[PDB]
Amino acid sequence: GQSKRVDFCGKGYHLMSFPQSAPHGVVFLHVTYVPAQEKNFTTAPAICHD
Amino acid sequence: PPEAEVQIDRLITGRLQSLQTYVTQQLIRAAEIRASANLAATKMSECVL
Ligand SMILES: *[C@@H]1O[C@H](CO)[C@@H](O)[C@H](O)[C@H]1NC(C)=O
Repeated sequence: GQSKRVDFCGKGYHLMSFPQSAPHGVVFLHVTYVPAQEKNFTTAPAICHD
Repeated sequence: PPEAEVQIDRLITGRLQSLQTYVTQQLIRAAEIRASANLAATKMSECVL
């Protein structure tokens, strides 16, 4: 599946995971999406038309 | 010495049992606290972040 829980399946936004076995345990590989470059824009709650 | 040693072993065994009992209870309580801490950490991530 795909989790929406914060930090449950790794940092960033979760996309998918893959298990790998290990002695006495399990290792998960968690694939996530992380925002990168960003820009500063002006904003507003609403646009007034007519 | 001979007689004192007998009386002392009775006290040592008893004293040691008291310490073992203490430690066992601390291990059990620590486990309960750990569960609470894990829950608190989950809430921090899902409720605060
Ligand atoms: C956005 O504005 C802040 C405040 O002036 C500034 O410190 C920051 O470097 C700017 N940056 C971006 C989008 O990288």
